[PDB]
Amino acid sequence: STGSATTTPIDSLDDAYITPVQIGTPAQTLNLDFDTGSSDLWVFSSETTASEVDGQTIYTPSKSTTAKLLSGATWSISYGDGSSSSGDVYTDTVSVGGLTVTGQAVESAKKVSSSFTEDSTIDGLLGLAFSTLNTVSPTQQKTFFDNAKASLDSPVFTADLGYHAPGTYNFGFIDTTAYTGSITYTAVSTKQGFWEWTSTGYAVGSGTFKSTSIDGIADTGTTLLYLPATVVSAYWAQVSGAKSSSSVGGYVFPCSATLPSFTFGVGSARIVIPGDYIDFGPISTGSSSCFGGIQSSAGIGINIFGDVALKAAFVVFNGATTPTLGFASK
Repeated sequence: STGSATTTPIDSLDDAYITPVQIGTPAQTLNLDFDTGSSDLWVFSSETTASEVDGQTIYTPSKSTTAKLLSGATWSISYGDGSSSSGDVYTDTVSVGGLTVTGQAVESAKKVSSSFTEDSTIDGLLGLAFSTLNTVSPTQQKTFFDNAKASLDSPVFTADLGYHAPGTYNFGFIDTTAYTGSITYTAVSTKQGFWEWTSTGYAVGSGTFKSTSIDGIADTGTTLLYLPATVVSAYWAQVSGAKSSSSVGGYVFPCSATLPSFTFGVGSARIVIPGDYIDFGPISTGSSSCFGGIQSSAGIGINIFGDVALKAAFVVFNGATTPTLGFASK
């Protein structure tokens, strides 16, 4: 089997991407944030504290003939950005782009933090990291991908995120029309539960490539590119007037700037992030200070190849017995 679904930016900045997901019988379609940095499929629901729902579409398990309470199971998750959610668990039928999993754990939110409430466009998350990170207790649950894997034509999924445009998540096949050149594969460590890999270096604009190992995670659920302070300083030094602002929470730059590109290495291959992908617009409405899309990972504890990086590539998440990651230009 295979599946193919379009993923759409939630706003004009590509702050996140939503993908329609069918849950239950008859189908209830929710728009979920596919997150290769976490491993829970959770949804706004009829159980979510009413004051914490503001415009989201909810899953109502009592209206699904295939929903079953997973008795005694609870979940609770906290994300890198400080947001959180928790609740109880159902199993139900879940379909993405025509690919169906029966008995998928659907984690129903009883509580969500303010950042989730305030984002009316995101109805929940669909985790695509390794199932070892799943938070369900006392019996850990599998991700949608882990459940689908054996049935797929090939044990892979791909992320093809657009810049200010829709893109695609495919399951079970590699669309050879969706990228240029070849796909370069690179080793993955699953030790921390992430799609963790080592970039071979970087360049800023038309500058020379610096060969240096940068360990980080491929994370579709993180908006920006978070890299070591040395790398980030070297980038922003090429933008007149750019500075790190403790009050804003990162590097800002004059909205009048033209940003240089940023290149990262994948083995001997190179992925080029155009400068415009690094512009996240005014820090507040009407400001001439703009927020940068490359930020320091210092104090996160890990480097994160988030959407800024991933949307410059066609990315293969290879879930073979020994997982690997592939990157192609597009």
